[PDB]
Amino acid sequence: ATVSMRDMLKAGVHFGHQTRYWNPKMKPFIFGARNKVHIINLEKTVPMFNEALAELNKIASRKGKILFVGTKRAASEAVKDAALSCDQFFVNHRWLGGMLTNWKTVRQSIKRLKDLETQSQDGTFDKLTKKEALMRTRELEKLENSLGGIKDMGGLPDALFVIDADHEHIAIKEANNLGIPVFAIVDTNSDPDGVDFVIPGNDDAIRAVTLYLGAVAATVREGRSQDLASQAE
Amino acid sequence: TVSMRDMLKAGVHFGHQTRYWNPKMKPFIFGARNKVHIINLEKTVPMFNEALAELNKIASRKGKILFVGTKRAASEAVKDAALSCDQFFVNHRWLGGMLTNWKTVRQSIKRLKDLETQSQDGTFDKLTKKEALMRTRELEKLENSLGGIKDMGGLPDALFVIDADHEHIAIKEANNLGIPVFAIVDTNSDPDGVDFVIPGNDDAIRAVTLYLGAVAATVREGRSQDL
Amino acid sequence: TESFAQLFE
Ligand SMILES: [Zn+2]
Repeated sequence: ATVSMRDMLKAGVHFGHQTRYWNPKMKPFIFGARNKVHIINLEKTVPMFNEALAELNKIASRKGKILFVGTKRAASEAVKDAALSCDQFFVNHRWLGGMLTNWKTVRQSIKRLKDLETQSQDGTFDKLTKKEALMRTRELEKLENSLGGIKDMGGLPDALFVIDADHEHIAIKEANNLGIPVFAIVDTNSDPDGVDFVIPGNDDAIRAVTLYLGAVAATVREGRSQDLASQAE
Repeated sequence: TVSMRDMLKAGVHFGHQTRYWNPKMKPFIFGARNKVHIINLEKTVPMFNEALAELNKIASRKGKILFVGTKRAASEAVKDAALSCDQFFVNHRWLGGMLTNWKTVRQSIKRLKDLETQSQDGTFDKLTKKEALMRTRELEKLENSLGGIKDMGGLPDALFVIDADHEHIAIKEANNLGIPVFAIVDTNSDPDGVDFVIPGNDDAIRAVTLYLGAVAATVREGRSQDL
Repeated sequence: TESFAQLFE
């Protein structure tokens, strides 16, 4: 969990956005301006990322629930696979507004969702109508899109790992209102004050995003190793 | 032929909880962690490879292997494997005297086969009067265990057992008659009478199928080389 | 490790 200071360099973590869209608070992690862009300071970046990795690893050891948030369509797909690979659930694209807090109300939603899935191999064959059938399928699809990937949890998650943060400013606000710790791949235009582990990367290109996902994924497997057995053969 | 990467995936290295363990198996064990013993896979393969060689040797002389897997989980798994290699199997209780007491069990198989045809043909139907129900249900009970060896198989030349404790009754009768035995011994099973031994997780569905695969493979291969 | 400036150059 100590990704070479050079691997990210080729990944694209160094290229931010332009000044026209630059959070002035991010100054501590600046290196200059290539073609008037803003090149993140990787040397400043890297200790924080590896530190959060260790933090998230001790979490998974205490068996604290982790979570990830979907972003752009490419990001969402990538997030899903990494999550499913291990555990720690996953959001998809919308975050279903006030999921945290209205977690009891969305819990009833999850209940209804699972029942429908169960009754999707039951109610479908019997009493099927050219009208009701379409109703069932369509509603399930919508519910699944976002609610799917969280339905498993059956409770309040103990951590969150979003991407970019700015695109999900809503998610950080709710997480701050409960104590649930978070991690965010802040970019040159993202308010990081609410984050407890500022990862100054770049939510772009996916390539680099896949690096961050792969990284954390590995740390939570170390947590599972403490939850299963040590390396041997 | 199996590789370390093969087992490491299945989880063969996983061993029973610390408390439950026969100290006689300590050599086949590496280092216990998280109150669970971790088999030393490095030793598993070298012995498993030797055992696969031996199984190939047997099938050369067209010997009869018998697979024993009472464990409900692996029970159905053992059934399927024994079909591909056409070797005998027993996926239920290892009825006492299965080998030692051969005369009795042989008469039982005779009864079975006779009952089998009669009902299969249809004689049973005409009889009805609840006596037909009795003879069909008797077949079911007999087949539930006796099934798999019906086709003779008197005094096999080897027994492959998934567990080295639960089926202690089988791992004994064979020793009395001098029939070599093999077993996927875990960390809670006595390493006695097993002869060719194989430290392996005997619980996980994943790992049992691995063992079944490799053993079935070598057995049919041996038949083919003699052919 | 090589300096970031030289690497970016
Ligand atoms: Zn960006």
